[PDB]
Amino acid sequence: PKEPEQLRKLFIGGLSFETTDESLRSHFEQWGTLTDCVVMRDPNTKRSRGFGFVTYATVEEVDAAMNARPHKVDGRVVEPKRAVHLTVKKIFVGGIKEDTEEHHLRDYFEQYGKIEVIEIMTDRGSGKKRGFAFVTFDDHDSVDKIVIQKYHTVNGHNCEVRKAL
Ligand SMILES: CN1CC[C@H](Oc2cccc(F)c2)C1=O
Repeated sequence: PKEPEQLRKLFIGGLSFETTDESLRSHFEQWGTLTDCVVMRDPNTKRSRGFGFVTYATVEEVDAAMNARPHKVDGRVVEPKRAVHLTVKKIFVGGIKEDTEEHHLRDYFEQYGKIEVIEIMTDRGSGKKRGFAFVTFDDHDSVDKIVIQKYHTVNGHNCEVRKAL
Protein backbone atom coordinates (compact mmCIF):
# COMPACT_ATOMS: atom_id res chain seq x y z
CA PRO A 1 0.00 0.00 0.00
CA LYS A 2 1.80 3.11 -1.28
CA GLU A 3 1.39 6.49 0.37
CA PRO A 4 -0.53 8.97 -1.82
CA GLU A 5 1.76 10.37 -4.50
CA GLN A 6 1.01 13.94 -3.42
CA LEU A 7 2.70 13.23 -0.08
CA ARG A 8 5.80 11.84 -1.81
CA LYS A 9 6.60 14.92 -3.89
CA LEU A 10 9.06 17.69 -3.30
CA PHE A 11 8.64 20.98 -5.18
CA ILE A 12 12.16 22.37 -5.78
CA GLY A 13 12.45 26.12 -6.30
CA GLY A 14 15.53 28.19 -6.99
CA LEU A 15 17.03 25.84 -9.56
CA SER A 16 19.96 26.81 -11.67
CA PHE A 17 18.65 27.31 -15.19
CA GLU A 18 21.27 24.75 -16.23
CA THR A 19 19.73 21.98 -14.10
CA THR A 20 18.14 19.23 -16.20
CA ASP A 21 15.79 16.35 -15.45
CA GLU A 22 18.87 14.16 -15.37
CA SER A 23 21.00 16.33 -13.07
CA LEU A 24 18.11 16.95 -10.68
CA ARG A 25 17.48 13.19 -10.59
CA SER A 26 21.13 12.28 -9.99
CA HIS A 27 21.21 14.70 -7.08
CA PHE A 28 17.99 13.69 -5.32
CA GLU A 29 18.41 9.95 -5.87
CA GLN A 30 20.99 10.13 -3.07
CA TRP A 31 18.07 10.05 -0.59
CA GLY A 32 15.71 7.56 -2.20
CA THR A 33 14.17 5.99 -5.26
CA LEU A 34 12.65 8.63 -7.56
CA THR A 35 9.54 7.61 -9.48
CA ASP A 36 9.40 11.04 -11.20
CA CYS A 37 11.69 14.02 -11.68
CA VAL A 38 10.92 17.04 -13.88
CA VAL A 39 12.44 20.47 -14.51
CA MET A 40 9.75 22.89 -15.58
CA ARG A 41 10.54 24.67 -18.86
CA ASP A 42 9.02 27.24 -21.15
CA PRO A 43 6.98 25.45 -23.84
CA ASN A 44 8.43 27.56 -26.67
CA THR A 45 12.01 28.44 -25.72
CA LYS A 46 12.73 25.32 -23.59
CA ARG A 47 14.45 27.67 -21.14
CA SER A 48 14.16 26.52 -17.53
CA ARG A 49 11.51 28.14 -15.35
CA GLY A 50 13.87 27.68 -12.42
CA PHE A 51 11.81 25.10 -10.52
CA GLY A 52 10.80 21.46 -10.76
CA PHE A 53 9.68 18.57 -8.68
CA VAL A 54 10.75 15.09 -7.70
CA THR A 55 8.59 12.19 -6.51
CA TYR A 56 10.04 9.62 -4.11
CA ALA A 57 8.80 6.07 -3.60
CA THR A 58 8.04 6.66 0.11
CA VAL A 59 7.40 9.42 2.62
CA GLU A 60 10.47 8.34 4.63
CA GLU A 61 12.56 9.18 1.56
CA VAL A 62 11.00 12.66 1.41
CA ASP A 63 11.97 13.06 5.06
CA ALA A 64 15.52 11.94 4.32
CA ALA A 65 15.85 14.47 1.50
CA MET A 66 14.45 17.27 3.66
CA ASN A 67 16.80 16.30 6.50
CA ALA A 68 19.74 16.59 4.06
CA ARG A 69 19.10 20.29 3.33
CA PRO A 70 20.66 22.61 2.40
CA HIS A 71 20.82 21.14 -1.09
CA LYS A 72 23.31 22.62 -3.54
CA VAL A 73 22.23 21.36 -6.96
CA ASP A 74 24.47 22.20 -9.91
CA GLY A 75 26.17 24.91 -7.86
CA ARG A 76 23.07 26.65 -6.48
CA VAL A 77 21.29 26.23 -3.14
CA VAL A 78 17.71 25.22 -3.96
CA GLU A 79 14.48 25.38 -1.95
CA PRO A 80 12.61 22.06 -1.55
CA LYS A 81 9.14 22.07 -0.05
CA ARG A 82 6.57 19.30 0.40
CA ALA A 83 2.87 19.57 -0.60
CA VAL A 84 0.43 20.78 2.09
CA HIS A 85 2.49 26.86 -0.24
CA LEU A 86 1.90 28.89 2.94
CA THR A 87 5.41 28.62 4.36
CA VAL A 88 5.38 29.23 8.11
CA LYS A 89 7.25 28.00 11.16
CA LYS A 90 4.45 28.27 13.75
CA ILE A 91 1.42 26.12 14.60
CA PHE A 92 -1.75 26.55 16.57
CA VAL A 93 -2.53 23.57 18.81
CA GLY A 94 -6.11 23.48 20.07
CA GLY A 95 -8.10 21.18 22.32
CA ILE A 96 -5.40 20.67 24.97
CA LYS A 97 -7.76 21.79 27.76
CA GLU A 98 -6.41 22.93 31.15
CA ASP A 99 -4.13 20.01 32.16
CA THR A 100 -1.65 20.12 29.25
CA GLU A 101 1.80 21.49 30.13
CA GLU A 102 4.87 22.58 28.20
CA HIS A 103 6.67 19.23 28.46
CA HIS A 104 3.70 17.37 26.94
CA LEU A 105 3.87 19.62 23.89
CA ARG A 106 7.67 19.59 23.72
CA ASP A 107 8.09 15.82 24.02
CA TYR A 108 5.63 15.25 21.18
CA PHE A 109 6.42 18.08 18.80
CA GLU A 110 10.22 17.89 19.16
CA GLN A 111 10.10 14.78 16.98
CA TYR A 112 8.81 16.90 14.08
CA GLY A 113 11.51 19.56 14.32
CA LYS A 114 13.58 21.81 16.51
CA ILE A 115 11.36 23.87 18.80
CA GLU A 116 12.18 27.51 19.52
CA VAL A 117 9.05 28.72 21.36
CA ILE A 118 6.16 27.07 23.18
CA GLU A 119 3.39 29.44 24.25
CA ILE A 120 0.58 27.98 26.36
CA MET A 121 -2.24 30.50 26.23
CA THR A 122 -3.77 31.82 29.43
CA ASP A 123 -6.66 34.15 30.10
CA ARG A 124 -5.63 37.82 30.24
CA GLY A 125 -7.89 38.43 33.24
CA SER A 126 -7.73 35.29 35.38
CA GLY A 127 -4.54 33.53 34.31
CA LYS A 128 -6.44 30.30 33.67
CA LYS A 129 -5.34 28.11 30.80
CA ARG A 130 -7.46 28.63 27.70
CA GLY A 131 -6.88 25.20 26.15
CA PHE A 132 -4.66 26.12 23.20
CA ALA A 133 -1.02 26.82 22.49
CA PHE A 134 1.40 27.94 19.80
CA VAL A 135 4.63 26.15 18.92
CA THR A 136 7.33 27.80 16.82
CA PHE A 137 9.98 25.70 15.07
CA ASP A 138 13.25 26.68 13.47
CA ASP A 139 12.08 25.58 10.02
CA HIS A 140 8.90 25.19 7.99
CA ASP A 141 9.21 21.48 7.15
CA SER A 142 8.30 20.55 10.73
CA VAL A 143 5.02 22.43 10.31
CA ASP A 144 4.39 20.91 6.89
CA LYS A 145 4.79 17.38 8.26
CA ILE A 146 2.52 18.20 11.20
CA VAL A 147 -0.43 19.65 9.32
CA ILE A 148 -0.72 16.77 6.84
CA GLN A 149 -1.31 14.22 9.61
CA LYS A 150 -4.95 13.28 10.13
CA TYR A 151 -4.53 13.07 13.93
CA HIS A 152 -2.46 14.50 16.77
CA THR A 153 -2.69 12.94 20.24
CA VAL A 154 -1.01 14.93 23.02
CA ASN A 155 -1.56 14.27 26.73
CA GLY A 156 -4.40 11.92 25.81
CA HIS A 157 -6.23 14.69 23.94
CA ASN A 158 -7.04 14.60 20.23
CA CYS A 159 -5.80 18.02 19.17
CA GLU A 160 -6.61 20.35 16.29
CA VAL A 161 -3.41 21.61 14.68
CA ARG A 162 -3.17 24.30 12.04
CA LYS A 163 -0.62 26.68 10.57
CA ALA A 164 -0.44 29.96 12.52
CA LEU A 165 -0.18 33.46 10.94
C1 LIG B 1 2.30 22.88 -4.16
N1 LIG B 1 2.71 23.58 -5.37
C2 LIG B 1 3.01 24.98 -5.39
C3 LIG B 1 3.91 25.13 -6.61
C4 LIG B 1 3.96 23.75 -7.26
O1 LIG B 1 3.69 23.91 -8.65
C5 LIG B 1 4.18 22.99 -9.54
C6 LIG B 1 3.29 22.34 -10.36
C7 LIG B 1 3.74 21.41 -11.28
C8 LIG B 1 5.08 21.12 -11.39
C9 LIG B 1 5.95 21.78 -10.55
F1 LIG B 1 7.27 21.51 -10.65
C10 LIG B 1 5.54 22.71 -9.62
C11 LIG B 1 2.87 23.00 -6.54
O2 LIG B 1 2.23 22.04 -6.97
